[PDB]
Amino acid sequence: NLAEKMYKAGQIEFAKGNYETAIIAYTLALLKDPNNAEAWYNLGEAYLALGNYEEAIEAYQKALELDPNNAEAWYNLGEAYLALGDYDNAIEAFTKALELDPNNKTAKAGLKLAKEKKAL
Amino acid sequence: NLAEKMYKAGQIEFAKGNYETAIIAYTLALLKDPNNAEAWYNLGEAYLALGNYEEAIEAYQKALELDPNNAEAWYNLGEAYLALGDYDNAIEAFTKALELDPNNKTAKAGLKLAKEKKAL
Amino acid sequence: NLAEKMYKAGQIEFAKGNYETAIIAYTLALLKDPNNAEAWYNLGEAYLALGNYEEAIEAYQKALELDPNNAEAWYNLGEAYLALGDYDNAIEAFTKALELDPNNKTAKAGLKLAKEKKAL
Amino acid sequence: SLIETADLRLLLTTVPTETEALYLALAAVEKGLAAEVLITPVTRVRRENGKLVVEDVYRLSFKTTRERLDALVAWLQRRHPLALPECLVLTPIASSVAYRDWLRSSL
Amino acid sequence: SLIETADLRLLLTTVPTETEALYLALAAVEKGLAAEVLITPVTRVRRENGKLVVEDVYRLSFKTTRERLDALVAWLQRRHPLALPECLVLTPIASSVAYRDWLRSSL
Amino acid sequence: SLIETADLRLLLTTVPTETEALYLALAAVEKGLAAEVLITPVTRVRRENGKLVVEDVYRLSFKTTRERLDALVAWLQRRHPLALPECLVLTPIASSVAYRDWLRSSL
Amino acid sequence: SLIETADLRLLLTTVPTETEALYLALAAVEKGLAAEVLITPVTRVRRENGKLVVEDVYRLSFKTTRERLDALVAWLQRRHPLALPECLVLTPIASSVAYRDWLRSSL
Amino acid sequence: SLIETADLRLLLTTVPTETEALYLALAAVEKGLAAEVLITPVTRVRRENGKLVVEDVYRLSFKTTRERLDALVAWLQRRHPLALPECLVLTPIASSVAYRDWLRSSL
Amino acid sequence: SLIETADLRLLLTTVPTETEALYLALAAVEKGLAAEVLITPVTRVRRENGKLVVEDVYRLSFKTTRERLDALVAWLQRRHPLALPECLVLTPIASSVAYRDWLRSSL
Amino acid sequence: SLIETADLRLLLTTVPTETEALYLALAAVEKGLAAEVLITPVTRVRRENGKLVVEDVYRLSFKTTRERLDALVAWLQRRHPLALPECLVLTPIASSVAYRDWLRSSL
Amino acid sequence: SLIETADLRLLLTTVPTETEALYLALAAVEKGLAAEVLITPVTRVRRENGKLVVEDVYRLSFKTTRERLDALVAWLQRRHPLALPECLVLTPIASSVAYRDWLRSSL
Amino acid sequence: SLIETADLRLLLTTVPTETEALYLALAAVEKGLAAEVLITPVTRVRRENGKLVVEDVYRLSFKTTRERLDALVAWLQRRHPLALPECLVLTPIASSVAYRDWLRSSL
Repeated sequence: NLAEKMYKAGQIEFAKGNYETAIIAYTLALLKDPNNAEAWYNLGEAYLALGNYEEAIEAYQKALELDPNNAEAWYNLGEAYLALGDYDNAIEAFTKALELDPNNKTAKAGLKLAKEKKAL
Repeated sequence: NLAEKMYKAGQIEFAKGNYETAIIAYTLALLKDPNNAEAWYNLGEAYLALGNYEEAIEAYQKALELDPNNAEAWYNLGEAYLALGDYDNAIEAFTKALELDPNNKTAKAGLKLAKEKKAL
Repeated sequence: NLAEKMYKAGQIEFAKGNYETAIIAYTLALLKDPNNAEAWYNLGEAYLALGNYEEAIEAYQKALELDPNNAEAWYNLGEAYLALGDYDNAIEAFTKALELDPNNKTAKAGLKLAKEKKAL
Repeated sequence: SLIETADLRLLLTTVPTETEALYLALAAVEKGLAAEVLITPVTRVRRENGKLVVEDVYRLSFKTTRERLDALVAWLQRRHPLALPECLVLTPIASSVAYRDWLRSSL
Repeated sequence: SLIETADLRLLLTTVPTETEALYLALAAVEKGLAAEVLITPVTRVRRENGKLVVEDVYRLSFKTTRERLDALVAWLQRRHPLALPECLVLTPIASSVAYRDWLRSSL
Repeated sequence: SLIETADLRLLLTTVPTETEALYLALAAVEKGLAAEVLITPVTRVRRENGKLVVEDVYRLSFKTTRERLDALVAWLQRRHPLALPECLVLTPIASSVAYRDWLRSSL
Repeated sequence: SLIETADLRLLLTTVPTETEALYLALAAVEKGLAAEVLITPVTRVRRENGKLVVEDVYRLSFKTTRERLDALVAWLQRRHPLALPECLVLTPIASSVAYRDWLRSSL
Repeated sequence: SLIETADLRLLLTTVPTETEALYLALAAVEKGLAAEVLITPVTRVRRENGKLVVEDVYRLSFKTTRERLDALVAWLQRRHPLALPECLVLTPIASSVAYRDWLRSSL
Repeated sequence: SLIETADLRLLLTTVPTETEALYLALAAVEKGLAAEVLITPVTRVRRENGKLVVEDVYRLSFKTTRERLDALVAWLQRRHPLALPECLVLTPIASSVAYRDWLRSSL
Repeated sequence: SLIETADLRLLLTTVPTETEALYLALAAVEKGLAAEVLITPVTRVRRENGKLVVEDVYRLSFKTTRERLDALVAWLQRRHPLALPECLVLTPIASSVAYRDWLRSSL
Repeated sequence: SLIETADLRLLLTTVPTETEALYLALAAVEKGLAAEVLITPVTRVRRENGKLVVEDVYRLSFKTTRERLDALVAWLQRRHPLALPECLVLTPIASSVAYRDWLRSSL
Repeated sequence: SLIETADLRLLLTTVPTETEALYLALAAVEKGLAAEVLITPVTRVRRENGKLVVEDVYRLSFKTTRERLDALVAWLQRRHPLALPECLVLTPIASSVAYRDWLRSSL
């Protein structure tokens, strides 16, 4: 009941760009239900938008832990790994993402960047 | 102790018009005490102000459930029912409100609007 | 894990000056861990900044209760006691603060103000 | 004494029946959205759906601060029974300082 | 949503009898000179030819674009039954974008 | 022809009964304080002493030059039966040159 | 039809290889940061670390609303591979109303 | 010598194939609508009908006087093969007096 | 961070062959007249001596401070191989403070 | 070098005894409310409660950024021992860039 | 709360001995010419009659309304013991509303 | 008589010891850089290198014409014993014409 109320509050907040308030809402929500894959992922984009990377990563493997079938989550994790300079795990993330969704020129391209950047 | 601290924080927030933050504060407060009629009602005005109606309604019957003696709550519920196009329950709400407080030209008038609008 | 996430969110909020949101974050955090002296103290500066004094005081003796070794907390409590007109407890607070940290011309001075103001 | 003012706007709106007129005014004033509301009986002749129509309507005049203006107008447009709410704002250039203090206190 | 506007003027005019009031409004609207016209019953007390006079009159309020304003005012002054036509214009500072598009389409 | 004007203000005021309305208008016009005065029947709903009240009132509209404005407003506020006089001024941006000359002559 | 516009800025930027060019453009467009992106092959000759250098680069042109401008530029500068990101903004004075509505809808 | 200028606008437009690019440029120049036209090979990546698309396009840059601007833009929009014509205008702040005289003579 | 700027101008010029393009750019940069220069391959179709002509040209883009602008433009016009030098200047409204400091240091 | 500045205000205030003077200055500086504070011994002669009085007081001069100004003034007025706090602000028109950077860093 | 102000001026003046300093301040305040006066001990080093001189002087700071400013300055210059009176005026941009009301009442 | 002035600036500066204070003032006045100089004993409490410090300092106030301002400030900053010279300028809005002529003659 109330958990999805605060969840919708969280997305309507995220639409407004006030990231920290959405962070607070998502923490409060996961206090109710620590087992919402959608909430975990949405907190993931929130962390990514604000830019602090490590907790974004941790939320990402958490989200993949309770739900491994999100190609977009894989792609976002790969972008984060690129941002950190971690290239290998980015490679596996993009490979798995394109396995889940091949017709994403974004995923193919990002694999290409990883190959080129690891090359140098 | 702390519950009324966050409660006062909630009203001082509501005075500032930043509705979503007050929503978050009220959710946090009801996590402490789910049995505060005043907190339920205040969250009700918050929902009404932001405009999302259904959860405002649910908070309203919750508030009337733990405290049925709030004529102003009855009137606000009736205004919400008017906003939704639900006219009958608005009629009973206004009747009960005027029973609790007759000398409210607002309640008599709103009963009149309900009669006229149901007529058409 | 998450508690220090919301804690860091709290300080980054306090840096922005939006005091009430930091208040909410700190309440949520202490709901997780009511035993964080740093969180108690930081909520103390938050209350002091917003200006409502009594709950600032209560948070201060709470913080000194779980950690009595914060001279800066003693000094802030003394400033609050000055703000309230409570002069004696301010005197003991400044004495204990200078005992913990003597080389603080602020503490010596504030003791001087307390002496002068109690004199009149 | 008269002083120059710039935080006052005059919201103009009309509705068919004096009932919902007084209801909207009452709802605005009771929750402090609009502390000053007026009603007048007027006749409206409009070109509706390509045809001219004669009707008697009731005009609303709302004066409030520019800070409260956005909330009031949003509440109107979401709550205005017509899906195409009326929104016309006029600003008086000056007023007595007595109203400045009073309306600041009452708004 | 509300947007700032500057192409709206409010023409104020009064006539003795509601007949010629509605006639002028009707003529203006039918040929598209004025797409928005209102009528009100009012009482006028004036100093006529050195003497004060009490009479009941009917006030006209006309809102139109500044581009059509000159044609409308010229048509009025040549057509106004009194040789000294009434000409008072007021500009609202803002309105809903919905009226901006609609009145642009309807004017 | 229409010309831009800046010396016109519209004073808005209301009183309970049409008697004192016409009296104030008459006193202003006879001594030349206000050469143009109008009266309308209106209904006022106000929050009085913490309570909402419904009443029928009568609105006054006064247009005069900015030079005579101060004297008129002072005479009102000292003479207004309510100790908290109504003072709202609106300036039209333009008018016919005919009124410019006439009102300059008549004010 | 053409209308005057003021909420459009043209962001100019260059990168060495067309790969990361299309990657940055793709990332911006997919998340709605930049709905309009262009790429061109260009040759850059610069004075690097006190020495002149010849290289072939790829220029990026970004047009977006001024409201989304700050977020996009911040995302660039934190994400731009060079620690000294390129930031050049040009505003067109006017455009068709069709793009005004479309880009408002698409941005 | 360089002089400040204000009657120059830069029209930006793109088309799929260089054929119709040169055709539009040729038609504009031959009838004097646009005396200065340029073409460049560009790659366009757009979100079409909800999907991202990669294509190679050709960009047009048109500089003309503000007086001839309206005719040229109208001719474009009625003649632009896409029903949603491209309209982006940029004004240079100054130029040599030699171009001022020449373009005035040639436009 | 992005800051508003007003001392940047974009000089647009074209030459037939990429040789003299890079020569002019090199001469400007080596003596500090222009610290930022770009080259692009373009096709020019012009009405020459009453006849239309197709040719492939190379466009130059020069950004420099307004103080150095006059010296650079004079050096160009006396040194431009065509007796009718190209002079088009565009000013960006804002840029990163990092470029403000760097270009101030490098120009 | 000297540059024009607009974010500096000079807060003027006096207190009876140099103790609370230095205390207020110390409290402001330690928490970063005011990074620049000065004290002077002065003699104040005032008309108190209808009577003239001679006293020796101590004047405070506070310079801070306009962004921090509101917080500092609010902290003063709630904390100023007199219920009628002193509030006088003066803005210098220019200063050295060295102070601009330093005070921006230190405030 | 702090409000913007424009009717305050700061008159700067110095005299040799603190006697006539306090006398001028006392005379100004007792007759309401200046409700706020301050005195400071200062050292003055001046080029007198072609020679440099060291002396200790006493500086006066006067804040008053612009309406009373002319009378006060005239009274000074006719009454200033030196035939070349000191006249330096500084205006604070803002102050607390509490001083606005108080000084308006006390001046 | 008092006249509006705009060529006066008030330079504020402090030094540790009254010696170098009077030396700087003397050097400025003897060579005509500053014809008006004042000195006051003040106490400075600053946050030095991360630590708060109490010291007694001496404040300098310099008034000169805007034309001589640049030379004086440059001479200060190169000659100021601290590598971070104090530069604060305040302009009085008006003064007696007698000082206008005298200071113009003496500066």
